[PDB]
Amino acid sequence: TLAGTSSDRDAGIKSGVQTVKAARQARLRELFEREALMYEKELNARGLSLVKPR
Amino acid sequence: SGGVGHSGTVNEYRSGVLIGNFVENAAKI
Amino acid sequence: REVISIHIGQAGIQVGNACWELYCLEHGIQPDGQMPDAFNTFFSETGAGKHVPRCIFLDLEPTVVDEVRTGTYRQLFHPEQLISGKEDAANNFARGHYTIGKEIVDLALDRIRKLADNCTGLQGFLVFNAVGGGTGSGLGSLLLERLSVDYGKKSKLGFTVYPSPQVSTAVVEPYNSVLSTHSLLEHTDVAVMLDNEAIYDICRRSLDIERPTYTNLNRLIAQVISSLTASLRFDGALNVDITEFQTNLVPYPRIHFMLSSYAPIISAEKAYHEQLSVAEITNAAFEPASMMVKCDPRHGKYMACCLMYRGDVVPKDVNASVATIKTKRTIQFVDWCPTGFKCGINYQPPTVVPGGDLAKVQRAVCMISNSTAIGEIFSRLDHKFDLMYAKRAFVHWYVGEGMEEGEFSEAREDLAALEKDFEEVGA
Amino acid sequence: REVISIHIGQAGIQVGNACWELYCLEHGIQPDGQMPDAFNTFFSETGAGKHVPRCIFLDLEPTVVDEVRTGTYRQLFHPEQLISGKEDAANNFARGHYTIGKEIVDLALDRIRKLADNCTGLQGFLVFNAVGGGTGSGLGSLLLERLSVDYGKKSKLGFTVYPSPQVSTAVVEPYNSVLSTHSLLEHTDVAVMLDNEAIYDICRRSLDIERPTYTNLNRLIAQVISSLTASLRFDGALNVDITEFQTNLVPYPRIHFMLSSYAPIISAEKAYHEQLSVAEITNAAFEPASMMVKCDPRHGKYMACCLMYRGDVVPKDVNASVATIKTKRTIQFVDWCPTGFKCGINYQPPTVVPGGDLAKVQRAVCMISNSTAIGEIFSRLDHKFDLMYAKRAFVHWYVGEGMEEGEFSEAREDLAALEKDFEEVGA
Amino acid sequence: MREIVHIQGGQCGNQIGAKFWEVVSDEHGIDPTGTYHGDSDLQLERINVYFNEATGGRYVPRAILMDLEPGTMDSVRSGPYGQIFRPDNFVFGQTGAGNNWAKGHYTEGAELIDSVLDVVRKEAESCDCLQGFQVCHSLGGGTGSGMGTLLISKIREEYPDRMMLTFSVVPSPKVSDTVVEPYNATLSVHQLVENADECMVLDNEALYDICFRTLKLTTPTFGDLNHLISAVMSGITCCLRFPGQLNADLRKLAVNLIPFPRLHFFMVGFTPLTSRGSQQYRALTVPELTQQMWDAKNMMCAADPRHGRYLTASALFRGRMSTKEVDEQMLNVQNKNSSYFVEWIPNNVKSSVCDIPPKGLKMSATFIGNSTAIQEMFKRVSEQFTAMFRRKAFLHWYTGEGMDEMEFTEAESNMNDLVSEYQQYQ
Amino acid sequence: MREIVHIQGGQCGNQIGAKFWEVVSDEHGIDPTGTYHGDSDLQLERINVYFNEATGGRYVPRAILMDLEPGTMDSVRSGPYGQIFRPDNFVFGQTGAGNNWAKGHYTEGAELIDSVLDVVRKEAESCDCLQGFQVCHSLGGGTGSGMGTLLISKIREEYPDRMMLTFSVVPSPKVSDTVVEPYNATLSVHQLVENADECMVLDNEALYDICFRTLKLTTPTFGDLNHLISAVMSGITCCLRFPGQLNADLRKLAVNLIPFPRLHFFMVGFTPLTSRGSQQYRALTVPELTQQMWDAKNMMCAADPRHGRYLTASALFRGRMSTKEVDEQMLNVQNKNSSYFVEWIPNNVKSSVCDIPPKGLKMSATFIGNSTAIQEMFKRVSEQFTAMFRRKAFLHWYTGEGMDEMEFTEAESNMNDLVSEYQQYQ
Amino acid sequence: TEASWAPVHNLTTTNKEFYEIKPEAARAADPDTFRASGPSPFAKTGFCAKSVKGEASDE
Ligand SMILES: Nc1nc2c(ncn2[C@@H]2O[C@H](COP(=O)(O)OP(=O)(O)OP(=O)(O)O)[C@@H](O)[C@H]2O)c(=O)[nH]1
Ligand SMILES: Nc1nc2c(ncn2[C@@H]2O[C@H](COP(=O)(O)OP(=O)(O)OP(=O)(O)O)[C@@H](O)[C@H]2O)c(=O)[nH]1
Ligand SMILES: Nc1nc2c(ncn2[C@@H]2O[C@H](COP(=O)(O)OP(=O)(O)O)[C@@H](O)[C@H]2O)c(=O)[nH]1
Ligand SMILES: Nc1nc2c(ncn2[C@@H]2O[C@H](COP(=O)(O)OP(=O)(O)O)[C@@H](O)[C@H]2O)c(=O)[nH]1
Ligand SMILES: [Mg+2]
Ligand SMILES: [Mg+2]
Repeated sequence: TLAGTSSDRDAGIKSGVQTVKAARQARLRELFEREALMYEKELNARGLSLVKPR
Repeated sequence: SGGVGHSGTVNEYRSGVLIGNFVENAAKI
Repeated sequence: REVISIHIGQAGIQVGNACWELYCLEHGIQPDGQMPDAFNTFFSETGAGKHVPRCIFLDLEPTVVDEVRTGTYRQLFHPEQLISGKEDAANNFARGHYTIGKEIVDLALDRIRKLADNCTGLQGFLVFNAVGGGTGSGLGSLLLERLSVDYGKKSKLGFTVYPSPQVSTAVVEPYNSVLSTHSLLEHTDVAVMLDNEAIYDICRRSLDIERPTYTNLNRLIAQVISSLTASLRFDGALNVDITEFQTNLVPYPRIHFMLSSYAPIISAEKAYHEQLSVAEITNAAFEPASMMVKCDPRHGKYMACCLMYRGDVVPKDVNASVATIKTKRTIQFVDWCPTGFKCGINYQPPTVVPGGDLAKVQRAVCMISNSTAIGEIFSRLDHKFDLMYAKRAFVHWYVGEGMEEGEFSEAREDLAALEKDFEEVGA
Repeated sequence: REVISIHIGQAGIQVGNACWELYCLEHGIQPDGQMPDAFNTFFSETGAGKHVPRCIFLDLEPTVVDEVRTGTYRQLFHPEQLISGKEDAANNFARGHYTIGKEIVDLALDRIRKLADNCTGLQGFLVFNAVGGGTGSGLGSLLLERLSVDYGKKSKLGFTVYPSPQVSTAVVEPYNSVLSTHSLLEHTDVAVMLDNEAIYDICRRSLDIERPTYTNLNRLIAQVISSLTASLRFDGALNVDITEFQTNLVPYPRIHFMLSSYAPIISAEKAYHEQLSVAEITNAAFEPASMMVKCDPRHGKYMACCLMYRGDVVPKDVNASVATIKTKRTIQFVDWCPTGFKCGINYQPPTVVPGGDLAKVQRAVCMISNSTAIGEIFSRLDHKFDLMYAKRAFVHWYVGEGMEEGEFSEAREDLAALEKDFEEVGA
Repeated sequence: MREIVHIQGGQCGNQIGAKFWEVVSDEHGIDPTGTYHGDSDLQLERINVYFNEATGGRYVPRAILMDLEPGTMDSVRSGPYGQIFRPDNFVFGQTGAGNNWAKGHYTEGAELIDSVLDVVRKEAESCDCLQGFQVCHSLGGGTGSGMGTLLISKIREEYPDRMMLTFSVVPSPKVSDTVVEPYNATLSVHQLVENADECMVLDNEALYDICFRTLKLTTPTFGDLNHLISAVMSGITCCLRFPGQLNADLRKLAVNLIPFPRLHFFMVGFTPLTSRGSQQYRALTVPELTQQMWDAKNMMCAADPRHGRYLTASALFRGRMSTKEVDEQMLNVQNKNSSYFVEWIPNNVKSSVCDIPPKGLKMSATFIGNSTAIQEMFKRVSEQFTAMFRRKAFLHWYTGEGMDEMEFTEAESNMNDLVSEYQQYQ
Repeated sequence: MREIVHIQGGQCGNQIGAKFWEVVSDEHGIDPTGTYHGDSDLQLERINVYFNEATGGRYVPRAILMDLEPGTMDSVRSGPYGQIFRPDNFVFGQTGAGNNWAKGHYTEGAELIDSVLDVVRKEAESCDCLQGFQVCHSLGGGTGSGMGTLLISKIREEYPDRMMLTFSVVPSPKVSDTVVEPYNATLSVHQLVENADECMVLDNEALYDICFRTLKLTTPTFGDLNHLISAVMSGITCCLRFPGQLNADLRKLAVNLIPFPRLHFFMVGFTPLTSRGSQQYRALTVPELTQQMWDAKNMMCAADPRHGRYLTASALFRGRMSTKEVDEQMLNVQNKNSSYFVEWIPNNVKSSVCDIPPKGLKMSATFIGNSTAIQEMFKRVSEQFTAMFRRKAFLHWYTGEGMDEMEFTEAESNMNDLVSEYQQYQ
Repeated sequence: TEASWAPVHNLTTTNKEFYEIKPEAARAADPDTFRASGPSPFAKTGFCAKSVKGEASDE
């Protein structure tokens, strides 16, 4: 289904569109984590580095 | 055991144990 | 020698459905009807390698009957020996006694007659019914009447399911119970009571099943029945037949009501625990914690007892134990009968049903005793019947079905009479 | 053996939010509620494949509570135990004890009743709150009162968070503290103090976190609580249940205030640094550099101490170490209690939390003592209360709520009585 | 075997029975096409109670839908399980009564009842051993109350031996739909006390309260209320449909619950009822079921039973349980709250167990209580009737139809004596 | 023929008893599954003293577990030789006393002691000729001391003609577990001087020092200490279970060791005890056993026997030994250290010889010396009692439950006069 | 989660359970004790009743 019924909003169950959106966000985050782990090695091959948060 | 009655028994062991009647258990023209 | 059993009501054929499982397991009969002469008292051997019990299940609702017809024992139970009415009696004596009785009892006795004709050495009938319901009470009374007028001289051992004082599943069960007694007196020769709260206490205390159901109750009641038919079935050192309960336990034509008991009631692990000997289980079968009927033999006086023993039993120690129970004083006897015991020994140890909670025991005791605590039971039920009848409650169901106040007043005064007899005899 | 835990206030439910994280991580329970008998003291097993904790979070502002209702542990507590009010008490004892309490305590104790009824072997209660705030102080005291009139005979473990002397984040917390003790004296059984600045110095010195948040504080406090209940949850060589603190630690009906401490509080590289054994952790448990309340036990004399050991601890070396402690003279006991110790040894080591700061040590020690430095702490709070009360500052908020000056004067003299009791016991 | 013939009257009857035949068709696993698609053969042996095989497994229900406007008929056949009712069982008028008991009892009935008696008869001798009739209708409306009531009279005059169960919604003042609800309620009740064997009273205030507290719903449409009432009707008929340890048919329940031929107005409950947000909190135990069952807020009537005394009560149970725990719990609720039960009857509780729970559940129960707090409800209606009749407002639309004022006097007297006798046995 | 019933109370007694039944079962050659698997026919002859055959050679111990928390029970059932016990004889409370002697003797005793008395009755008359009772417990605990003591008083009220052995550990200030140790020990001693016939005083401190010096262990856990006490107790009743050249029954030991009815507190020692490194460098002769027996560092109490005199002492030998070597050794040790023995009793050393050593060992011994050095221990405890009682510390958890100040004053008087009479006979 | 979660049928009457699932499971679990003893050593087979009229003819 695309959306939720009237009982879903009370039961707290998220709608189909909401759940698919969240899952998509998180899969994307995984991909960019892999990409960052690759870029760090590619930079240290040259002697430069990414900046890391504090 | 028993609620409002108390039984009187003695335990029975096998042939080897020395009990109240071990000698008679051993006895068995 | 043969004995046939009939089951009436919703309770009747559930006890039968556990009892006949036990018999097939005891004689090693597969549920499909054949093994892979001790059986001849229960199963008749048809044709070649087939057995068909000497039983009739009967009820007025077809639901529990065709549950049996579609259960495990489809091939075992013969099709005709399960009688099924089209509609219930519905907790109503007169309904089960006057309208539907007239249309089912003739077919029942027609069936049972050719059961008795196929039999040869018939000992008697033994019946299983519930007096709280409609079918067991109403046409149970009707069929017992027509059995008594047809055969009569044969024994009719009755195991009846009475209402507990506090635990109750119905409301009009006082009416149905009372109207059942008025025929339970002069049609049953030897009647054994079987309450429910007592067996609930048993399965909670000793077998320690925290959440029991009816099937558990049925299985150990079936164990009791097997333990008192074992004498006819199996070879014993001192046998005791159906004619003995008639003689050694009924000293008066209107006093036939027995307390039953059983020992050892034991779990699977407590069997490893306890040292099972003869004297302590003979003691265990006397305390009210192991009786099948909720009553107190402390406040009553015993009249006569019978003790079936199964298994490895020598007459020496059982005679020694009853000698100790006679020299005890906490339980007391009436001065009428100084030799208030009968024993009976069968060699076969009881079998174990897969899925039951009772372990394999070497020896077992079934005590069927008479007392006056039953005279206390009927008064306890009498009081709560009068409370309801004082307001003419529920009466219109019976009157509209065809009866009147006559059988109400007459059955109420009958219990009053039986009260007078029990207090007179207990003196 | 089962114990339930209630959490009152902004601080209490965050501490509990670390505790339950620790518990599920120790018993192998996934936060969504299922495992992939030792848990039975905390989690009831509803149905199948689900475990719900025996606790109630309650607060008046909904912001922190629905932060839980949306956090990671949504599936652990479903939303009916988490009680939430509509508006906060706002650091106002009278507002929390009289205005909103009268509408929330009935629902709270009605919920705790059927929690206790679901329980069968209730050991006691343990509450989580900070006395500086408004909700944790006011309606906490009201809740403890109604629980004490409910059961009374059951032990109540109050783990309170007191205001640190110089590092403090409120203004009227002296007022709320004093008003809290006035009931915490005559209601709870065993009250454990846990200040904040001592924990700050601990994570600054040993764990060397230089920017610690509240998560790290609540994490190691949860470690102390878990180390307290490990004797109930897991089997050890010398178990000590909740009823023992009631007897072993409280020599008087009013002297129940306990300083806690813990060792070895060690990071992931200092663990490889240090050779860990029983003698040094028994030492480290007693230096003020590892106590959870900023006070100097050198100034005081111990009354009674308790030692919870977890992990790879045999009893010979704990006996040898406490022998060395009793023969050392840098610390001093009272002349009343020659047997000043109570050991306790459990087999399971403390677990780690992924992303936490503590390493997996083989053994650990939770020390819980009783001394007179606490009597010094209460005088420190009483002085800063009397200064602000000298000018009648902030009083009009309490009187505007509906209280008066009488309870202020009587709580003041109550703590004065407590001060006299500690100083006469110290002699 | 034992047969239940369903009768639904008026808009309320049509929609409620629509959801009812939805639940039953679910339980026996028959698709909205009309064919069996379950797995266990336990379901096939007891569909003769509710369905009839026509051709190739086409099981069509034994129900009579009755109304005067085809609008409800189209609302029936718009939803799922609409193409499974026999089109000959769709009797319908053309005018519509609309809140006039007289139109529903003298004019419109005069030409509708003869056709439905044809239908009811044909579908009654179609089965062999009829158990009885089961009716769900309304009391505020006209075409349900008046038409159904007169049909109740006619069938009780033809078949006086069969059973008769009726689910009747009664008006509440707070949720007060129509204006002439007392004029219709009193006349209907005055007929129900003589011809209906026993009546399980319903209303809408109790249901709205239940959906506010227990179920915790935002928009409780009529689809939900119909679903709850349907759950009640399935739980009461479960005994005939499924094997169990202690079967209890309708006549077995009537005799255990009706001590006097006029004291046959029950209040009904249902358990379990919790929100989906709290379904994992709760365990499935008999005490958990019982504490909700004997609760005051779980009755489906607007009468607090703790204002009176229970005369009798019954509890039907579905699912594998332990009869010891069942009976022990019934004994506790009878012993602890000892004042709320009458004294001159011992063991006021009937119990029953059937071994199949409703689909999607594990263990359920159903409560049927004959209490004396129903006289509070009838007084609540009769006093409003006197307020109207005292100056005979709205009376002419009845008077000009055939009815006279004596019918309203008799309705007053019969309501007054009935609440007098309930007050007597309190 | 002679019968010993074993009772276990409290955590310390339960774990000691568990190791004791492990050692005994190993000696009589029954595996933990409960069947007989011994080889020599000397084992069957005296298993009726301790076990009961139930059915098919399943030998269960004649023991009774007693406590208030299931934690000790689970630790008992978990280990091997745990399933041999009686599943019914686990008479067992649910609350937990928790070091409160009033809770163990007044609160929970009142509703658990009826049950344990019933089961100890069952096990008493199940056998014919009792010899005595054997209870293992502590003196600092709450559920061990209090409940065990009240059990002892009830037993002496019932069977006054039977012997009684109580293996009780006494607390030391060096090894001090709980804080109310004097508040429990003084009360239990006050009851044991009037109820029990004789007891064996133990403590963990002397055990720790033994594992330090003579055993040289690095990890002396509780199982090891319990193993030492179990070997001691097995050595005590070796004489009833096996024939010897000079048998010593339990009463025989009592009458030889108790010259005054109140002077019945014993110190115990066991030999031989040698490390696995030095066990190759030693001999096994009677002088070797004797030089290890009369060592002060081998007594299992915190009482230096060189700090007092011996009233009497007994030496129980196990193994094929020279009797002339035995009594000449006892005569030599009594003539050398003539000061340390009492003067007004000649031949202060009772001796006995059994013909069966512990399994695998060649020759062993057990030393039971009724010395007067035990007054140091009671003075060591009574001074702590006075110190706390001077200022009423911890007093109210006892007073508020039913106990009065008179009990504590009476306990002080009896402990003090006991030490006075020991000092008198010194 | 809702879509993946599959509801329960729960169609096992108590008689079918207690007489087919439990005893078969017990027999499979404990093959030692639940075995068919076959003929019983003690039986009341009396060939007197068989004898009073028996003895098949050979003709
Ligand atoms: N102990 C035991 N009692 C049973 C059993 N089955 C039914 N009963 C009892 O039977 C009584 C009610 O009668 P039922 O057997 O249920 O029904 P009935 O006797 O056939 O009467 P009707 O319902 O009118 O047909 C109840 O009180 C039950 O306790 C059973 O299997 N075991
Ligand atoms: N240890 C610890 N203390 C906290 C935490 N959060 C708040 N506190 C302390 O709580 C005290 C004030 O009470 P709060 O818990 O913040 O608030 P409250 O008790 O709910 O009272 P209200 O603010 O009126 O709702 C402050 O002195 C803080 O030091 C925390 O997460 N951990
Ligand atoms: N709960 C519920 N009540 C209904 C439904 N349909 C009608 N009603 C009630 O029926 C009453 C009016 O009935 P009405 O339609 O006038 O009956 P009719 O016109 O004679 O068929 C109102 O109070 C409604 O609450 C329904 O589907 N569910
Ligand atoms: N030898 C030995 N002593 C023990 C053991 N467990 C506890 N103790 C002793 O028991 C004393 C405390 O008694 P406690 O266990 O509290 O008794 P209870 O609580 O009444 O059961 C301590 O001084 C310990 O020395 C053990 O496993 N072995
Ligand atoms: Mg029936
Ligand atoms: Mg706050």
